[PDB]
Amino acid sequence: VRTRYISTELGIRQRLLVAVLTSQTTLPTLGVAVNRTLGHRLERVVFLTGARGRRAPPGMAVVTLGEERPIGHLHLALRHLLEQHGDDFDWFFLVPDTTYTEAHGLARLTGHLSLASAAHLYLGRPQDFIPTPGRYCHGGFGVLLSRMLLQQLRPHLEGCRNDIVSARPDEWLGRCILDATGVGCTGDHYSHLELSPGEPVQEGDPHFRSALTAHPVRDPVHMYQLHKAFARAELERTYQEIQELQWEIQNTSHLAVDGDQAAAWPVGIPAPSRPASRFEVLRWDYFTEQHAFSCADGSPRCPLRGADRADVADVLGTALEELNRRYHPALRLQKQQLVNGYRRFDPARGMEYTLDLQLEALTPQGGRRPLTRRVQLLRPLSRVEILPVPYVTEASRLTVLLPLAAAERDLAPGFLEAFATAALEPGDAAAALTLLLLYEPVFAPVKAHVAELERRFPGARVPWLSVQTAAPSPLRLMDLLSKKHPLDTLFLLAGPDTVLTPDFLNRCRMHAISGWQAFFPMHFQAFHPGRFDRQAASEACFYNSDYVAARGRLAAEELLESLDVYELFLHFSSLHVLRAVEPALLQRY
Amino acid sequence: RDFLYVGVMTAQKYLGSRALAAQRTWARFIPGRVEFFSSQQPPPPLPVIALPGVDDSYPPQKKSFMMIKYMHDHYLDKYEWFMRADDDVYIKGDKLEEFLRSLNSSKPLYLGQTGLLGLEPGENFCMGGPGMIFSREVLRRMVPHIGECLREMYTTHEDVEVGRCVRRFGGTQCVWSYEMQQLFHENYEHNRKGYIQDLHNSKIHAAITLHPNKRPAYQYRLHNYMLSRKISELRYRTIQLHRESALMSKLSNTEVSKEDQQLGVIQPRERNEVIEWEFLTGKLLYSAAENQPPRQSLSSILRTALDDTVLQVMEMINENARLIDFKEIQYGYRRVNPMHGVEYILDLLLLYPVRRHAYLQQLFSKPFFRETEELDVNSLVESINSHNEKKVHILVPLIGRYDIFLRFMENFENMCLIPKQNVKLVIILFSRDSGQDSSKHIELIKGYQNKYPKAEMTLIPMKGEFSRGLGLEMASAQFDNDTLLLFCDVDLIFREDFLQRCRDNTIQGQQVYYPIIFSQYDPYFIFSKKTGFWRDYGYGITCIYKSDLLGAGGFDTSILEDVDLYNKVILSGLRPFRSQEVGVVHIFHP
Ligand SMILES: O=c1ccn([C@@H]2O[C@H](COP(=O)(O)OP(=O)(O)O)[C@@H](O)[C@H]2O)c(=O)[nH]1
Ligand SMILES: *[C@@H]1O[C@H](CO)[C@@H](O)[C@H](O)[C@H]1NC(C)=O
Ligand SMILES: *[C@@H]1O[C@H](CO)[C@@H](O)[C@H](O)[C@H]1NC(C)=O
Ligand SMILES: *[C@@H]1O[C@H](CO)[C@@H](O)[C@H](O)[C@H]1NC(C)=O
Ligand SMILES: [Mn+2]
Ligand SMILES: [Mn+2]
Repeated sequence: VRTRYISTELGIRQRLLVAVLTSQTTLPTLGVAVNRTLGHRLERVVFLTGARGRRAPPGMAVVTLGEERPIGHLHLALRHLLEQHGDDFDWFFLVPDTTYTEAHGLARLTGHLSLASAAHLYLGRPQDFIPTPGRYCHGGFGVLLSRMLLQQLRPHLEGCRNDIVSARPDEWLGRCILDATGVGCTGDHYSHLELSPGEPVQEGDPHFRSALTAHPVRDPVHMYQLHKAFARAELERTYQEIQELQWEIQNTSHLAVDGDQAAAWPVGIPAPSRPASRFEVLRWDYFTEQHAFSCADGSPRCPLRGADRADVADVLGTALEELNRRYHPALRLQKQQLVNGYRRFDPARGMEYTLDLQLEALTPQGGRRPLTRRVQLLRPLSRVEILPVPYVTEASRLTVLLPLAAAERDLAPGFLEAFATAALEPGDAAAALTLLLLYEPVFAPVKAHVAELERRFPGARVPWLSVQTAAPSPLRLMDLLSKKHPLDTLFLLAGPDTVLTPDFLNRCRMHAISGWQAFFPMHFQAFHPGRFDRQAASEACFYNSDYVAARGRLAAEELLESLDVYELFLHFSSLHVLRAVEPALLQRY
Repeated sequence: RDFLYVGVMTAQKYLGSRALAAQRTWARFIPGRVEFFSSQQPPPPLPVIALPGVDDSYPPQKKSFMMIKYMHDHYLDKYEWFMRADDDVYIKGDKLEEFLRSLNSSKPLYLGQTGLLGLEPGENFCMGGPGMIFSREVLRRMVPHIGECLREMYTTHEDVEVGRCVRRFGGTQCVWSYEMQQLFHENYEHNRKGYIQDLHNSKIHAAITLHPNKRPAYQYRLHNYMLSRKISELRYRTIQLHRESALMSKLSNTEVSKEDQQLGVIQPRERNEVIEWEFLTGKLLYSAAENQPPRQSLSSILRTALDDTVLQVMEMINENARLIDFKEIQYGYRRVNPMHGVEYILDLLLLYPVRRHAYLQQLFSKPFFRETEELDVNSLVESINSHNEKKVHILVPLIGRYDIFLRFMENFENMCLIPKQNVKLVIILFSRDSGQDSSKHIELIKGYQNKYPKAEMTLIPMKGEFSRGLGLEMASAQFDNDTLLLFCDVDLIFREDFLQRCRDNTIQGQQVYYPIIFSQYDPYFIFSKKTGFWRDYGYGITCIYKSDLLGAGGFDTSILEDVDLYNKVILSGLRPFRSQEVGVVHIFHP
């Protein structure tokens, strides 16, 4: 018999389960703080509370126990941990809400014991009893029980509950463990951190480097600060590990096939891509501190705007900080000027820089001397993350619109033919066209074409309305169309010069998320009776509800008259405004 | 560090070839002690154990038995797991440590890939290639009968015999699970050569032990790749820690630090601020930037990056296992934020034949830093308390054009000679019809020569028809291979900024400067749409070292020549530095 997974064959259980003990009052604040500081770094977290006062917080495995007395609460928590879960985990961590958990340190600890050796373990901070020389673990510092210990403890829970008269619950647990199995609290190492009352969290303290619990925590803010400090400590540890790995790669590089490729700065990051042909070379984008000379507009130079300027300033600051750190304390650098600035994006490596800085050197005595240095910065590409996105179905009811003006009657048949070949000819009635007539203060061919389409495709139906009002302002017409339409239809605002294709229809259907995103493509402009125009909105793919919300935000007349629908969604909307190129949309004039 | 003890078997001919590599490759990451075993000899590069009565004879039969006997007799109670492995195997210490820690060492476990002689069907043996791991109990129950197993030898395969010994004494067979074929990879169905070549396979990433690795250099390459993967994982961990710190400071009603907000990122309003996306089909790319051409073919760099991204997506999608398979990309989108990361929208065609979107994101980790030329800090401070750069040789091929010549040299003298810039000017003049403008050019050159007697101005009387390549080649041939040569043009005007950029951007043996010359439109340094445009297709101007030019093979002198030199430079391994050049503008000419 053969299995698809090792877990079934070898009986592999999950590593660790954390059982946070809380109460009715301490759940919505301290339990939530514990969840936000621990649950996203672990696998399974179970919250045990005596009673459920309010509704269970979302994403919180809250379990109602029944009693608030600490001894009975612990007894019922152990009963639940044995009945449910139970023989599914190798280690159980019982920790009160008032104790921060390091998560990473706890996982490292649990991975640092073997099943064969620590079969029956009672882990925690030892504490003296109050004749037996055994010691029990302090409740506030977390207790890491073993599965076998819990199984042997099961038939003694009620016996321990009904005989001894201890006050503290952790002392009761220690007494029960001692009287049932005989093993006390083992100190190993369990790196515990104790906090004096009313203490300020001092980041960078040595005790933050090696500690898996912190007791006592009385407010969620204190827990949050402790978690931030421990995150800083773990970050420093990770930086040290990265340095060690880089050193090992540098040591073993020159014996490998890659050689210089393996030992290419920075050590560990993928080597720069080697172009195969002339066209595949990567061009450095020159920029000064004021203007960028590689403009997507087309101009030879253009002042740095937004993202580019912010990136340049950040890179200059990083370079100055790194130089000051490297030359400290012998030399401190001064006001920095960017003589030459280069930047290219290497898809397999990351964004690269090559700066030529005109720095100034200040000796501690006070000497002044200008200095010119060249530095290189690389932003490595990290792992790929799949962003969550609302589910969108391929088959969506789409309503393509057309504000057919007076002068576009000649070109209207081309749009009608394109729409027919794109949606009406396929059997599925996935699209419907509701064109508008701008009867400015005589369109028989358009109605005849619509009737011909209706007769040729009996299922297809195309309506039309006669806007007598002038002022064809995109917003105005869009409000009228939105008013005379349902609030959940998918809107495809297509200009007269749009040649629809089934591929573009599918892309609009599956990239216009209701209430999450609006799709604004850019067509393929061509010269002479090509280019991707970036200043033309024209085609728009959004939803009626989103447009109504944007119009309400606008309301809360000059903007209504001189605002584009794309500009409206840009300003008065918090929706993704994806502006991508469409090769399937060809335009010409 | 008493968890895992792996004893790797070697041979006298493999001590300095595979044993040393394995000691410097994965013995430094095994959570425990790694000991090398060889045959008895009548200064080895490695500390090795010579098992008595053992000879280097393939297959390594009874050598594994002796090494297991040594394992039990020396470190039975000092370790929980014992691994028998060949020298041509790669073992990942951390993954194996977690996988073994998820197991009970006190139960008899005989791990390894299933092997499918004298096998009555129903039993099996762990294959000796990927690596077979025993437990303490298996050792304790088997090793008293190793001699008995050796005296009942049936087959000529060592791993079959070891599995038979385990089954006869140890109460265990090899693991039957199909997951072993992935964890302990054999890498023999493909890659027949015998050394890992394709490193970007999901099988390589998901495996624990990789075999075979006969070539030591490829073993080092695989080790470097694995360490690079570990570094990338650690960088992602740093990004996650920064995100957590930023969120945690937000919760505590405290201002986030600068290092935690840029890396802790989870409407643009203005029209020219939204970053446009690019269409990515299976083998074509469409862009909206003026610099990029629409419908450009998908570059090999872009193809490799997309393949790696799709591989990562498949790895992080099949983590919930059914087995998802990737076929092709119907279309895609890409938006490169310079300071944050890269956003993808891939419409994959996955197989469980169902399409699935993926709004990917590839953030940037903490930027790295390096100074190109480190300086002596100690020697600098004493100097502070208390033009002589690299000479640029200007080569100017010529034919006629008296007025442009005079304008060029007026600019050259005004910008170099009076400032005494460290340059050498070489005038390559083609004496068309053997005279005519040559005499006046010589007179002007001589007058400018004695006007500035410290200047370096030389004219070479070329003959024959017009040829940029031939004149440039013979002008260069008189200079040594450590000289900086500039392939300047007569109808050009430049300042010292261009000279400094040429000096810095040209690395002897590594980099070639290939500026994008600004060509003035038909009616100065003011850059405007009407004034001129960037000549992307112009590779005429070059700042290249003589040795680099010789290595590129020089000009063909048969025909466009600049494009051929660019291609030869690319093929030679040099790095072409293509970028804008704001220090020199090409004056218009009919
Ligand atoms: O004459 C020999 C050949 C090989 N070996 C060792 O025996 C093991 C089996 O060799 P290898 O892994 O190359 O065989 P493969 O697994 O490729 O069949 C390795 O540790 C070799 O170093 C040996 O001791 N003597
Ligand atoms: C608890 O944590 C989980 C994941 O760690 C999260 O999804 C959930 O929103 C959290 N609940 C609260 C109330 O913070
Ligand atoms: C490991 O196995 C031994 C014997 O099979 C057993 O006594 C021991 O309890 C097991 N360890 C655990 C953690 O169950
Ligand atoms: C000059 O250096 C180049 C570098 O590749 C070499 O090819 C060439 O032979 C050298 N010439 C002399 C004369 O040393
Ligand atoms: Mn082998
Ligand atoms: Mn010219």
